[PDB]
Amino acid sequence: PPFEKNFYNEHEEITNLTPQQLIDLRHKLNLRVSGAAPPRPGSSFAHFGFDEQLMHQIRKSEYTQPTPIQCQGVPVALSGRDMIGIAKTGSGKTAAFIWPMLIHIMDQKELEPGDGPIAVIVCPTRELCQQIHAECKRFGKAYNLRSVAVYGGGSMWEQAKALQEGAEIVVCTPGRLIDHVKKKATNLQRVSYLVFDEADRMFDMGFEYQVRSIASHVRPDRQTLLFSATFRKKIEKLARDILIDPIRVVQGDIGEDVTQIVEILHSGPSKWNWLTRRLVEFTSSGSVLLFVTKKANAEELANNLKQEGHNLGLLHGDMDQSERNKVISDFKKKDIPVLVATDVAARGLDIPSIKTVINYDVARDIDTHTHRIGRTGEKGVAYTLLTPKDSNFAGDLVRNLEGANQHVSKELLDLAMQNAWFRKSRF
Amino acid sequence: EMGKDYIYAVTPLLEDALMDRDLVHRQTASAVVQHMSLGVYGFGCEDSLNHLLNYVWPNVFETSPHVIQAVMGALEGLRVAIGPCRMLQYCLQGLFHPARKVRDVYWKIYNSIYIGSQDALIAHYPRIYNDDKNTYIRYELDYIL
Amino acid sequence: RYTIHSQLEHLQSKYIGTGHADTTKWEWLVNQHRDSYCSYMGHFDLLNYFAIAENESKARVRFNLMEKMLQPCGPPAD
Amino acid sequence: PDLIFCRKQAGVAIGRLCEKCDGKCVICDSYVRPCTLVRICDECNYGSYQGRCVICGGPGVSDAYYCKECTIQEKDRDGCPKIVNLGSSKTDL
Ligand SMILES: [Zn+2]
Ligand SMILES: [Zn+2]
Ligand SMILES: [Zn+2]
Repeated sequence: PPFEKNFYNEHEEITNLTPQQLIDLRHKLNLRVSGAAPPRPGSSFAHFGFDEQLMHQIRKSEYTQPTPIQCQGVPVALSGRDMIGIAKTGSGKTAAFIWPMLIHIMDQKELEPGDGPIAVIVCPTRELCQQIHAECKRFGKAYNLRSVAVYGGGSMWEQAKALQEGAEIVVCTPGRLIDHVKKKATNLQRVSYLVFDEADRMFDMGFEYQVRSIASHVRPDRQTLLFSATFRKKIEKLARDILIDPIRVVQGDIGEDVTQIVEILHSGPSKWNWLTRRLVEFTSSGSVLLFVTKKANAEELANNLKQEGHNLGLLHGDMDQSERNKVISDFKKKDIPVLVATDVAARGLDIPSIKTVINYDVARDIDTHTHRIGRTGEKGVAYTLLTPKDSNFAGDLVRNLEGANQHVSKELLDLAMQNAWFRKSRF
Repeated sequence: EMGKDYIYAVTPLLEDALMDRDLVHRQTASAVVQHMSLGVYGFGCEDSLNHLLNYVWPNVFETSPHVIQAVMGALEGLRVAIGPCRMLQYCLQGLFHPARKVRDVYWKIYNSIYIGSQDALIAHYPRIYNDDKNTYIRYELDYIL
Repeated sequence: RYTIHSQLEHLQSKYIGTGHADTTKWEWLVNQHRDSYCSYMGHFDLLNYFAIAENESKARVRFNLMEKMLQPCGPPAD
Repeated sequence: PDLIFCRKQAGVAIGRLCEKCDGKCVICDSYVRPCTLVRICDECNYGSYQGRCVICGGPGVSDAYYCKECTIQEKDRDGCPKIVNLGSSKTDL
């Protein structure tokens, strides 16, 4: 069944901000925001456009004015966008995802007998479950919404009974939710708003498989919000897998991006002319690192560059250690300005003098892409060469660039938009 | 031992560095924690070092050799500074985890804590109950005078 | 293949009382009881404590602790 | 690297260092606070090996020490710390 996600009407005070004022507002809120077309933050409850019933509960809070994560997160969530909130306890983040949840639920048909929850909030612990549940019942009273908490360490049978009475909101720990679903105490068929809170803690406590299973069994066009106190590769990979074009919202003191240039060329063989026209200018800025995936391709490129007159090294995975150390040392001491390497062989290349990284052959995946361009220096740039056969990777690259507030050319976007799974799921 | 007045000032930088994408950041920050903890020993900075242990521990699941070698050295220095009791309390979680990888890592950490300070652990072991066939309670320690 | 790091880990596995991922509860607790008895025999006031609590002589308590070191916790499984 | 430690029971012989690696810890390679004197085993101090460097094997001109951190962690209580070359033979490098 269809449902709405976007309930947001931007306040004129926010629409009227100049670009500089917007930049300074996010600085004032100590927020770093990225992603495609993020909504502007607000600074007051009036900017959120909450009705009198919700404001009544908010005024009996415990809140004024909104917290920074609320200022930016509420417009993201009200706009129907997915979100990664990198923020700590208890920065008001729970209300940041609860208030829009209530609005989202209020738009839908009421629960019929047999209906599962409309919103699910997944938590690492019984303790957090109970706190979040308490907040859901407090604010949810504005609209007489029902919340049930199901967590490990709690009565399986009382939880089953509460789920059977019906609830718009289920707050849970992952394994216990999955258990009740398999037992048909509840079901996920009406879930359209899905929150993973303290996702880093959930991974640390062993729940990644359960988190992924829940995401896999909820409709893919859901709205999904993910919160973590830290960003680590595991959670970033998770976000790529279970979110669609999220807005990334980072509280400033908890965070602390490489310049990417993407060119779309005619075909694989035309990469050679591209490179020979540019390689001397690149070496004039510093050392140049070219990546390929396959040993054979590394070899062919390096041999062609040698015949071209370039002073370069080659690094592939079948090199012994001494062989390997010579090339890397030569590159470090700037004896050779150019190095061709495969991904598997590239350990040891965190070299400050690298001012150009070139993804000559496309990375296997976006994780590998990120690892590659991390070798770049600032003054340093990472070029990526695509051809029209790279449209799937292009979609992943667009999303990577957007999360890094890097330029997405029209050409690159058009290439990514060739595929329906991108072109639709696209926010 | 002069560094005992300056652990609180440095902890936020180390908290940022121990949660970082660059592996060299985490390796060098663990080196810092190790030298701090061994340099202040017997002066009472257990609060600061417990706080830092909370940030060192998530890095024990590290596949990189030099990084895991830095993390183990930081853990052995924190053993001296904090006590084998707190280390054993952190380690008892995964000794009998279902996952063989978790079991591998935790038994490495436990074997370090056991070879260093084997005799101090007699006071810190938890109480394990008798099953049908085997007696696991230590009764002399339950004697009352 | 001969490194210092793999020599350290192999010498750790030779120290009695050390375990691995296939160590059982029975083995772990037998190690605990054996070095508990050795430590009672080493520390003089713990032994004084036990000898006062159970109204025995210290030589008798030491002999009993020695006899209990051969099979603490009962026999193994399987 | 085919390098291990000797790790045999050390006796009354005292370890030496050449002038290159002179003030280092034979365990962690540090220069801060040499604390405890190094003992080696009787086999590693014999014949043509008498008085050679513990770390590299060159001619020794001073005594070898454990640093204060290694002493605190009780790293002086393992075996002989002489470095053994497994990739070669006795009269080799
Ligand atoms: Zn040392
Ligand atoms: Zn020796
Ligand atoms: Zn030497």
